[PDB]
Formats: sequence, C-alpha cells, structure tokens
Amino acid sequence: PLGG
Amino acid sequence: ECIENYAKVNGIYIYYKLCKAPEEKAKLMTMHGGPGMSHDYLLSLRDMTKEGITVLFYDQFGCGRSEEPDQSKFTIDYGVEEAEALRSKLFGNEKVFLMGSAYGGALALAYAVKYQDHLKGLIVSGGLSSVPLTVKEMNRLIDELPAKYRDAIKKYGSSGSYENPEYQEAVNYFYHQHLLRSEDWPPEVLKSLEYAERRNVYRIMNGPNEFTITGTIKDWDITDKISAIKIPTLITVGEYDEVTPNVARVIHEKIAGSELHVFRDCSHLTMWEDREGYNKLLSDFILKHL
Ligand code: PRO
Repeated sequence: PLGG
Repeated sequence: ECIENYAKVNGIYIYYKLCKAPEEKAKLMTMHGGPGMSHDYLLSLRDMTKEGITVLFYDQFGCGRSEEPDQSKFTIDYGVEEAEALRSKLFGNEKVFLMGSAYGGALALAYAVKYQDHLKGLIVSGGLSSVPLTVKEMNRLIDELPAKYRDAIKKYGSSGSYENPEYQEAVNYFYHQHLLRSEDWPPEVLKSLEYAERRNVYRIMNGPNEFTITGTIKDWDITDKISAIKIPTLITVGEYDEVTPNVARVIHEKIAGSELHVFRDCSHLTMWEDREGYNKLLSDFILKHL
C-alpha cells in the first residue's frame, strides 16, 4: 500500500 | 469518546476500540483486512452507533497497536481463535454480528465456518474465500490497465524492483482506481495503510502489496467450507473493486440467504465513498434480522  | 482499552489475549496484548451505542440493539464486531493493516480505516462505521448499533474495533495479531505473537502462529486459522478468544472475553455468550473488510471478510468467513455457533449475522465488504482466485482476477484488472502501467508492473514486478519509481507510478494510480475512487485519501485510511507498511505482518503473511500477494495466504482457499455457513448473511462490493465483484458472487453463491448488493460507482473502501448511504444498508441488514 502507498500514498500521496 | 470510545473506550480505547487494551486486552491481553493468548500471551500477547491487543488494542480494542468500541463506541457503545446508546441503546444497545446489536453488537457488531469489525474485521479489518490487509492483512497487516488496522481498523483505523473502518472508523466511518461510527455513524452506526446512532442506530443504537454498538460497534467494536480491533487490531489483529501484530496489527496496529496490538503486538505480534510468535511468528509460528502467523496464519489465518490463528487470527480466528483470536477473534473468539477476544469476543468471548468481551461479552461471554452473546448474539454478535461481524463485519470483515477484504481480508477481514475472508477471515470473517473463515471464522464463521468454525465458531458459527456464536453468530447472528455476517457482513462482508468486498471480501473473499479463495485467495488464488482473487489474485487471478486482479491480473485481469491489471491487464485492462493502460499499457504504460500494465507493462511497468509485470516488468519491475518480475524482478523485485518494487521500490522502483515507475512501479509506484502505476501502484498509486491503480489504487486511485480499485481501492479509492474519485477522491483524496482520508486520515483514517492513511494511518491504516501506513501501519501495514511498517508492521511485520503485511510483509510476511501477505506480500509487497494487494495485487502482489506472495505472503502466507496465496494457497488459502476455503470456498467449499463456506457452504457450511447457514446463519443470515450480507455481502457488498464495488463495480470496480480491487477484489472484483466477480469474487463476491461465489461467496453469495456458496451461501444462501445472501443478498449481494454491488455499489455503483464505488471502489474498495466503499465505507467511505458512498459511505453516506453505505452504513444504512448494513444497519438495515442488521436491524431487520432481529
Ligand atoms: O485483503 C486485502 O486487504 C488485500 C488485498 C486483497 C488481497 N489482500
């Protein structure tokens, strides 16, 4: 899982 | 102002948060996915205490604030006992409902099969029974993705360059397609996922990420045992959910009295997108079945  | 206490269970400690609904009508236990994730992204269910629906939250073995057990008990058949060891310890013998999201749903199911004698209802939000299948289906998804990414993933994936930039490029964009629709990731979620990318679980028992399942769960597939589930049930999913609706069916198929209800224009964390009406359905499902 990733993000910004 | 939910009592966020701790509870020692099976040699290790566990954190649990539940906002006791004013007028206790039903007790709904939550089950976060991942694995290796946390409940922090299921907080939206608070809108359910309003309906006098009590809602408990909890970070599974080694997840979130809770501690990890011996690496030997790093399985799903384990997580199950926990849920029970906990539940029982919480309210002894009482009619309780469950809501597992994704993995937690799978789990939820897995648990549902054995300690079914402790259930009133079972809400699944884009869950699964056959990991392999879910995976097989995601590829399709990936495949459908535009060359640029459809090509990056297979490439860097087939080498372990998961850290690669061009890879993340797809990933995030992908997530904004099957995990979280048209929007910006909310706090509750962030912290959650953040956890996974920090705890020892999602790393070993799952895989580099959602669509790269290499962890100790790729073999798992109890699609046949679910048939055994006879208590009332509820299943949800989005038209474009990372765990494609095609998976949901099966379940719904292997289990009667189920009323599969796909959310139009929704992804994975449905409980946030059309969350506005999301809760209802669940509550509607709960109340009624009393
Ligand atoms: O259940 C989860 O949360 C991830 C994504 C699907 C497979 N494992």
